[PDB]
Order: sequence, then C-alpha cells, then structure tokens
Amino acid sequence: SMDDDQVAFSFILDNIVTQKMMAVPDSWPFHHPVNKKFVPDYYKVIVNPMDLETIRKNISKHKYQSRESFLDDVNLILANSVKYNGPESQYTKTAQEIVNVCYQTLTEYDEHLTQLEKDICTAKEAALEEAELESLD
Ligand SMILES: C[C@@H]1COCCN1c1cc(C2(S(C)(=O)=O)CC2)nc(-c2cccc3[nH]ccc23)n1
Repeated sequence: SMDDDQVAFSFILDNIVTQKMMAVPDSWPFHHPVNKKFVPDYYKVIVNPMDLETIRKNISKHKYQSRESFLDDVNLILANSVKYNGPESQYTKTAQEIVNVCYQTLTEYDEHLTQLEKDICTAKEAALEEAELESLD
C-alpha cells in the first residue's frame, strides 16, 4: 500500500533522527525550537527556523516523500547555525556532525529509501490520475 510505504519511509527517517542525529554529543542546541523568551533576537536573524523536534513532527505528518525534501530541512539546521553563530562556532561544528551522521545513515539505507520513494511517487501519480478520471464521470 502507499500508506504502508509512507509509514516505512517515515519510520526510517525518524530512526535516523532519534538514534543517530539526536545522539551526537552536545547536540542539545538543535533538539527543539529556540525559545523566543530565552533568545529574543533569534527570530529576527533566522527567517526559516528548523530543529530536530520539528523534523520529527514533520515526519509524523508524512511531510517528507523524498530523501531530498528531508535533507532540505536537515541542512537548514546547519545553515541557520552558520548564520546565527558563524561558520567556525562550536555550535556549527556540532550541527555539521549532526548533518554528517544523517548523510552516513541515509547512505546505509539508500537502497530501501530509494525504492520506497519511487513506489510512493508511482502510487501517488496513479491515485491522482484515478481521482481525476473519477471526478469527470
Ligand atoms: C541560539 C543558540 C545557538 O544556536 C543554536 C541554538 N542555540 C540555543 C538553543 C536553545 C534551545 S531552547 C533552551 O531555547 O529550547 C533550543 C534548545 N537554547 C539556547 C539558549 C537559551 C538560553 C540561554 C542561552 N545561552 C546560550 C544559549 C542559550 N540556545
């Protein structure tokens, strides 16, 4: 089923987040959205915030249908640290390690993720066509 495939795709991604990315030492700065009361200027500087809790929420909503779309948000965590903290900040070195262990684990699971991604896309295109042929009956 496409639902079955979406669940498996999302579970693989969630496991990368919880078992690999969140396990990077000293990764606490990236586990949750920045609290505006704690860092009042954060949202004046960072226009497109992202963090590992938000990624997990997006996974639970099946937002990510591709490896690329998942990695778009993973990379925002790193890019926002470069912007807010600087490219040589220890915060950014930590974010870089989060991104790198993500890549490493996506590589490990690329065959299964690619197959799920393709089959989800095929199924979605077929359901779209059938929905459209139906609406015109
Ligand atoms: C901005 C800074 C560097 O760039 C990445 C995210 N960083 C975070 C994140 C968090 C959160 S939190 C607790 O707001 O949920 C998301 C985890 N807090 C604090 C923080 C809060 C209060 C006093 C502080 N003094 C130094 C850092 C700091 N900095």
